[PDB]
Amino acid sequence: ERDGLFCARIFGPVKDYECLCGKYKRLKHRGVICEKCGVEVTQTKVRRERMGHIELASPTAHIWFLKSLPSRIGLLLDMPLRDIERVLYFESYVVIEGGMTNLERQQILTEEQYLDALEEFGDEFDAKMGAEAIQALLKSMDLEQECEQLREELNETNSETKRKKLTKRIKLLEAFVQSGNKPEWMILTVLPVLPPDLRPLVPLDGGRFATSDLNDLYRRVINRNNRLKRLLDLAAPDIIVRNEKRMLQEAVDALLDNGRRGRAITGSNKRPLKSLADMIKGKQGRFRQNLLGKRVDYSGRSVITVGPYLRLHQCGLPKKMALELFKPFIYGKLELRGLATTIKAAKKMVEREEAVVWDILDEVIREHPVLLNRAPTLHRLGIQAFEPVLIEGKAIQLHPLVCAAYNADFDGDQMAVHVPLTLEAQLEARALMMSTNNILSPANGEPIIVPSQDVVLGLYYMTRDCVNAKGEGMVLTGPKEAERLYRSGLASLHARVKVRITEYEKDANGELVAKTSLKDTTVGRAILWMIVPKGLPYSIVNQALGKKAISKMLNTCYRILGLKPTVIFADQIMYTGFAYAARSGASVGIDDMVIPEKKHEIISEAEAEVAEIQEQFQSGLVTAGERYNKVIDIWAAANDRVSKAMMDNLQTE
Amino acid sequence: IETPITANFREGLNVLQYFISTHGARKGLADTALKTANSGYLTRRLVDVA
Amino acid sequence: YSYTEKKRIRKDFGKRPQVLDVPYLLSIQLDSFQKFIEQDPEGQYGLEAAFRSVFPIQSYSGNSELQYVSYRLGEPVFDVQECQIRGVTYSAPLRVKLRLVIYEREAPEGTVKDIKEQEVYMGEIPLMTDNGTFVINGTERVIVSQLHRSPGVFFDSDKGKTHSSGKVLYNARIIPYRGSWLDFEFDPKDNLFVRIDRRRKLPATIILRALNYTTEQILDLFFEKVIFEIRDNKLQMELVPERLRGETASFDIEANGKVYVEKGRRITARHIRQLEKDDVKLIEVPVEYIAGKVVAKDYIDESTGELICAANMELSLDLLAKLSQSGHKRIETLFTNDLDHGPYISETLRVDPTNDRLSALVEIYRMMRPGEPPTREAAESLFENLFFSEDRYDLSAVGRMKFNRSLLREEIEGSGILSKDDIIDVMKKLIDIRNGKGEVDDIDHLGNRRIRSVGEMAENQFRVGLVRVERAVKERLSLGDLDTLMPQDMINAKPISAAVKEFFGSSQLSQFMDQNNPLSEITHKRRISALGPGGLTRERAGFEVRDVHPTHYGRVCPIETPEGPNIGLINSLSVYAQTNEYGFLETPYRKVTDGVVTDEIHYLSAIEEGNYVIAQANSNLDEEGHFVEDLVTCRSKGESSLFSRDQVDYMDVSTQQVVSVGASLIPFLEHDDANRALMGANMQRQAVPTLRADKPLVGTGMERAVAVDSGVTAVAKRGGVVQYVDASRIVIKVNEDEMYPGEAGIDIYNLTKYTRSNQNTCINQMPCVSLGEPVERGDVLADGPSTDLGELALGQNMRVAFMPWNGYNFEDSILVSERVVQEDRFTTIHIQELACVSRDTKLGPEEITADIPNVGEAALSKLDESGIVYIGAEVTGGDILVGKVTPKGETQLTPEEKLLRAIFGEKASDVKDSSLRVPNGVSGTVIDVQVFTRDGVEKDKRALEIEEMQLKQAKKDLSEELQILEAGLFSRIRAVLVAGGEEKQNQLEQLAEQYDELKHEFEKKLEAKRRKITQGDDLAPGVLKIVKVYLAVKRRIQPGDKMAGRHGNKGVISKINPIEDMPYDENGTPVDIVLNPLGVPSRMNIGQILETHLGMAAKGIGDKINAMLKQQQEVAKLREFIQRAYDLGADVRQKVDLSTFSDEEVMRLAENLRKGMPIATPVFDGAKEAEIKELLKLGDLPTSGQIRLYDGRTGEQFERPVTVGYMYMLKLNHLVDDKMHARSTGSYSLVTQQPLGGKAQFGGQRFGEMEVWALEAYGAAYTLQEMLTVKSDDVNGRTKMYKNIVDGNHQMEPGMPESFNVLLKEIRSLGINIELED
Ligand SMILES: [Mg+2]
Ligand SMILES: [Zn+2]
Repeated sequence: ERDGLFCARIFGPVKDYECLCGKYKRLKHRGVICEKCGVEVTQTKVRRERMGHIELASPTAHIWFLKSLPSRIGLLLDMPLRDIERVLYFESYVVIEGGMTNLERQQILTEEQYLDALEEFGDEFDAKMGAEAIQALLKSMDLEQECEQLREELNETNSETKRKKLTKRIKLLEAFVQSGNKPEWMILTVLPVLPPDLRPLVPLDGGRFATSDLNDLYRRVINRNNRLKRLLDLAAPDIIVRNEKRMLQEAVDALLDNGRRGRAITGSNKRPLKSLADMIKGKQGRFRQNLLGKRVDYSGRSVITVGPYLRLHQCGLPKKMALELFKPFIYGKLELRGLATTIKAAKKMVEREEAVVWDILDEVIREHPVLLNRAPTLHRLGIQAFEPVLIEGKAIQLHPLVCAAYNADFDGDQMAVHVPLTLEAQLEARALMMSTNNILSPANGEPIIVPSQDVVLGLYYMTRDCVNAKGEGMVLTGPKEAERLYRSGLASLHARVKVRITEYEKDANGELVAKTSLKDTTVGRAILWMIVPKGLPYSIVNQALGKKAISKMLNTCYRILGLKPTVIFADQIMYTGFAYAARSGASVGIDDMVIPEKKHEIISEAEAEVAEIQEQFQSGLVTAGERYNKVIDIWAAANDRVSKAMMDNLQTE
Repeated sequence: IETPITANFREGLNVLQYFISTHGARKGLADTALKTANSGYLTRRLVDVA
Repeated sequence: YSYTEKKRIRKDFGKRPQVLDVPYLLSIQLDSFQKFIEQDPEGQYGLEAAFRSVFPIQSYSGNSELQYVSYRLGEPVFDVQECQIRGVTYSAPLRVKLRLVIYEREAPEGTVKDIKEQEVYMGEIPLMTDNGTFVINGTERVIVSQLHRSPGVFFDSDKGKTHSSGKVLYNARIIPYRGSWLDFEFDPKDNLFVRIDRRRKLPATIILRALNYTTEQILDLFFEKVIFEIRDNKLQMELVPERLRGETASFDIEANGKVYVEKGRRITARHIRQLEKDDVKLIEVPVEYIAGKVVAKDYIDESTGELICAANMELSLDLLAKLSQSGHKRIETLFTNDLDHGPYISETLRVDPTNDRLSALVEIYRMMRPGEPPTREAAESLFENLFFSEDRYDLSAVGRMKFNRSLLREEIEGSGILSKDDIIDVMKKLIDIRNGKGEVDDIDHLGNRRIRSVGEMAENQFRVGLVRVERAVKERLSLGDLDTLMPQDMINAKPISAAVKEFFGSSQLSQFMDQNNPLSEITHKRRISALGPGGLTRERAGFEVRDVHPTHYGRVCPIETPEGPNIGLINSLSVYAQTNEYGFLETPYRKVTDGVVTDEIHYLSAIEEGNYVIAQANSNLDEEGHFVEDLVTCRSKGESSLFSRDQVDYMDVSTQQVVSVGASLIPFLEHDDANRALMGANMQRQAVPTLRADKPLVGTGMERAVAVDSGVTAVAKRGGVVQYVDASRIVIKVNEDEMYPGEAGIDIYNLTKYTRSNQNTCINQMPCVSLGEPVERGDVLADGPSTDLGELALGQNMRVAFMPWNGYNFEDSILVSERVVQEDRFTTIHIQELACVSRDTKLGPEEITADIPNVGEAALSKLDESGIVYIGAEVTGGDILVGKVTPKGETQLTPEEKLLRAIFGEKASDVKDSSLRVPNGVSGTVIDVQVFTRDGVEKDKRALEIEEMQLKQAKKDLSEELQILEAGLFSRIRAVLVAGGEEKQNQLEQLAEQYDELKHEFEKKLEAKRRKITQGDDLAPGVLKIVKVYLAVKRRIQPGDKMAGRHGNKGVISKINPIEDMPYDENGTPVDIVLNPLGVPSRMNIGQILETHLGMAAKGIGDKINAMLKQQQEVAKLREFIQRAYDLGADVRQKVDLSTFSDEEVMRLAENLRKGMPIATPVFDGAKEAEIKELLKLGDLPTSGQIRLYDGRTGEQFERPVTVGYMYMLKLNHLVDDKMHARSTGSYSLVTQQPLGGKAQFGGQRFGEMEVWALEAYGAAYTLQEMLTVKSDDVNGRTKMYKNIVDGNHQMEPGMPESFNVLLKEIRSLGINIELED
């Protein structure tokens, strides 16, 4: 439109370097405007930076500065919010100066009070009705003049209440004056409209440009402004012009901040109305878009899955997903070798998906990690880098040890992935964010990556003992011979025995001291000792190794040995624990959960105790309040007896 | 409650014990869901403080 | 055992016998809508009551009216089959009759000349289907049953933190059905108040003053009188004995020369008893005692002529002297005490500024609607129309019953609108609750919770339409002079049609049918909903109501509720539930009159259940229904305790009364925990329809109930014999039943072969019956999606073995075999939905393909002559389904351009391409193409071919009936005429004429069917032709896809492992699945383990039957083993035997019983541990339930014996094809330079401020900035970063964020200057 909310003259042109009429439509003539039509020439995204204005007929007031919280218009003038709110409308005017007439300098008054006061004096005293009264009082109230009186009044007036109250007002007035912004600019004379491209017209069903919340609110402010602008020229009466001033003030107030007021629409198939406050707020303050960053390029996600074959510093990245993620790097790698003649040819090859393109993917995914990330990021371990392992499948293969850090159960919870471009980010990903480096947790000294379920169960199955088994009493050389007997199935995996083992130790200052002795240890413990890399003692292996003891072994190796050997040792514990679990083949059946034989006897005694307590109530001795405490103690004690009976039976029988 | 849950998960649980036990699952689900909001609210202000 | 069930019977356990059977599950939807849509000759919840409320109306004192007599629901424009495929609303015309009247001026009630015209067209209200669904625009939708607080009084507590000083509240809220909410609440200073429609606070004295009551009458109505006599110039009073209790004695109490109570001690029971026994009503009191108590009534001076003491004011020494000196004997003054009669009304009257009715009415009008000036007309109208009115306010039958029951009134029903006495009674009752007496009412109790439905909701929305048009009719009737063209013109269709259609079209209650599972279909209808219009919101309340209550027991399910934000709000309806006539939910109980338990049932409401005592379901029945145990467990008013035998008034109907249909389908429910039972029930709804529908082995009982009631499987209308069995149609000759008025031949049921559903799932019915098998009434003809042999399937039974396997089955993962995916069992068919419709531009009409320009021969070859894709073709990503050629020409042909157009030859001259293409990612094959060409435009080659296909389909089934109907007349003549072949002359013409009339009826019926295909052209303005292609796609079970059981055990496939590597038993059969043992101890789900052990015994017995069938041991061997396996144990679980040992039925039963004989275990009273052990021992298996499964890859035997069985798995609809996505470069959003949306086009994966802190915790700032600068915003940054990565140089030039530049401009747009300095 010629002078609309979307415009060529006011806002900006449609096409890139072209006029609306179509006279000057070339890059050669890029400075000059149009002669016939009203429109300049520029880029397609010049509308989003450019803006216009709307000349208000009556002086309006701002939405925030009126309300907000402390009321900056009220505290500057020195008056209450209730009187200022009523003064802003058109029901009760405020007096503007005049010490001759018997009235205050900022005194509110009713229409009847104004009529009675005007009859006596009329002239000399003055009192504007609406926001023009606040605009007149704003520029009249001098900051420098009031500051001089406040300084003298503070020293002169010897009092606690007077000095304390005056100090707060003087500091706020001095800071407001010293900044630059005067009181006259709080009330709005001109209203700047927003860029058109930043409030675009979304098409409805059937291709109809429906008006957005911005466009509807700006339309209302223009309609009431054009109404009031003519009414002043027409010379309408005081009631009609005052009513137009209210709706103009309400239209501007609703546009600037739609809240704590009349509120437009309100659940009329489109919520309230996106005001200028609600765009700056949005999703409870502009966090998601600006501060957070929102969605990112070179990103993806898929359903998680088990990955025991993949070691601690890698993950199973999908082949189809990884092709799109490193799409720019395939164009460079193909063109560098000389397969693709140009960018257009390189685009055609990767889209068609030829056999040669798959070999290029592995070439640029060797020393280039992938930042895996879960949705609920509680701590730093919620984001971590891994080496991208190529695998034929859409599901992402997460590591077993890293699962404890994420707290990621594999029951339909998709983890996102990110591709770090450039060198310094890849160096930061490989150094700082790496899983091999990030072993210990930030909150506590204990290890984050540790044995959880399958590794812990298999470790207990291997590292264990019994009363009697096949090949118990038999001495042997070492773990190589002990493994041969256990794997073949002559000697049992868990049995009482004694075998030799050269246990190393770092006793001296920076030196590995040798040692050897025929220590008492089981067949499974002898086979499990091979995972312990040299320096670890024999006392740690010869044990149950259940959760706490297993986790303590990883922490002890980190302090003694270092980061390198513990990273390998923690991996081998997972491989040994996973393999040992398959050998045992445990299974919680129906008959496995064996209840105690004295449950019926304990239940009869507990039930009889309740009848004895109930018998005392009907008799006379026991009371209603004492019955609740007595019955609860018997029931709680019976549960302990039943639990202890099951604990005694199931543990050792 | 007055009458405690006598029967186990291995044995056949009666209707009264299930109708009593359903409150613990419903309330426990609400408290854990509410605790997740409290955890998200707690880590917000602790992060903003430092 | 009837037909269909004779093919396969489940061995049902559970000692509790079903006295009262399971009713029709989808009753609540049908019976409520049946009450709505029905001609009722009385005041009930229906259409007549919706009319009759505002039916007889008249003009503004003009003597002109239009009374409504009755209505008439006409025939549907299209049936359910034709309406669904076309794309329109399924509705019937509402022919509302009327009677215009006009009384004579200056004359009595007598009409001059009335005109009772025909029934007015008031739109088309939507009708309900057979299964219980509404078809809105060719899609099945369901309205959820709303729940909220019922109309009537309700004294709330609001204790604890009322004023943050340990002070409990005392408020009451008179909620109406229609009108403003009458709320009243207390204050911290113990003063009355009121709030009209949840508005700001105000004094309570303004309410009574507005309804014509004085200051003296206000205190007299609320408050004891306490008369104070004046005998011989001295203070006296009528001393009530009961009044002195709970107070210290001020003065010396004496009467007739006898000191009753001394001045010091408190008024005990001994002091009060002396005055009451002696009956002394004349105690001499002091002047100082009257200072505290205020005067009740006014008393002006007679001689002097002035106000001595006003009404409602505190007395004094000076005030009492003036009254006594004037000459006043009587002197009323309020009991007024802190114990019982607290000073609430007296204190409220002082604070209230308005005295008169005009002052109170002006303040009330100004309080509700501030700004505008009050006056005589506005104040009286606003106060009256708020409560005391017929049109605006309405409490209804439910409100008047609830309000009278709360207040303890005599009459059950009465007037709708409130009165001065009812408001005064509510104010007096509210004051009693704040004082002490009368405890508060609970919100969680189901007596207050009114369960509304689609029938009642449709009546309310229809009532809104009548009041809207009523204003137009009242205005138009007064303006019009003569009564002519009145009834058709006045009652407009648009106000009535648009109002009611808005409810079904778009609302919170009315939503799309969750149709990806027959159990999900049936349970969505049987659904209670708290949130919605009328009920409380999510943000409004989040306590008490969410928690389960003790009043439920079979009204709503305690177990079934969706885990998330709405935890406990969206409740599921129970199995044996039923809605009452009033509104509240009911539940059946057997009437136990004295010792003997009677057979007659009774539906007890929520409030009616409290006073009676109800016995449990699990109870040992004696002879003649006697009490076996002495002290049986019987719940009484919430709490549970062992009551007496004779004291039991009621008892439970069935063991599956409390549990819902979805919860009842879970076997071994009692063995699992309520947490996992809740999770397992929700995952049961999301099961995708499988290809090969296998029957469940470990059943329950509700499998056969859900399959028939949901309407997936095609149930038989009338019994008979099958004439012609086929995949397309299944006809059947009735024979026995037949039609009533002669004629007829056979029934017909066209099965839906491969159609799209709501959530992109393949709906496909399949015939189960034989070539000519007998069938009874209420028996399945064709099995629908996710059904088998007239029973619910959901998923498939698979062999499972709980053991760890190299860390693959970790946490919640399954290790499936290659034999599962190879057989195509878990593979499922989907159905996409594409469409192409755009036309009617100013330049010209957009043609439908017709050889598009600038495309190769490969693209054009796949399309036909008309320009549409063929039936059955591999539509890959990029190929054209439906072509297009938009007119964007008229460019003026130059010498160069004219030669180029003629030489090239693209189309008519030159046109822009806007053809439909298959999205880049999805792929499959085309199964069906529908074309909806608008009226006026000529039909293309494809549209006429599809119309001809439907015409020849409509010709075939109608002509198929004619072969039987015409043969009835034809074959009859040859029977009779040969016997007598003078006599046959007159009747000979009648036989030929009746034959031709029946033949003409076929031509008339075929013409109507043939026309309906042609004329049926639904299309909007600016729509010429609308093609809709349906692309079918197959997706197998792969690693990453969701899969779970019924016991709350979710799973995701780690890797599809070959069968050689898998574990195998002694016989060599490889196990299908391998679950994790570690999950079962922590998560209490013992039913999952028990399901495997019974599943092993179920298959073990079935493998014996298959072995007997394979070896062929005749009917003698099979019949003996089948009868023993049916009974198996020894208890009292019905146990239907062989009965007679059938010849054909026994052989057919053994065939379906092979490869897994199913066994049903109920929800509460399921199969025992010892009974399952005997079942395993019967069919060759161990008691422990485990076998030595040797390793596949290794070869050697396992250490421990692994448990093996058949736990029921079902694949959830959460596939990797939909879930997986990646990105790099594409389309960004316009407002802020960021990725637009997420699904398709360009990537998402929102980073958020949470992941920024994780990146900052490490300290890699270069990694963090690249997310929100290089790879997001900044115009120069994106081009530089992409080009640098393309060249292989890397590095980055981030610049400023464009989103930050918008934040400055949004800040600059609201008069706040902000800018980057330097
Ligand atoms: Mg989980
Ligand atoms: Zn121009």
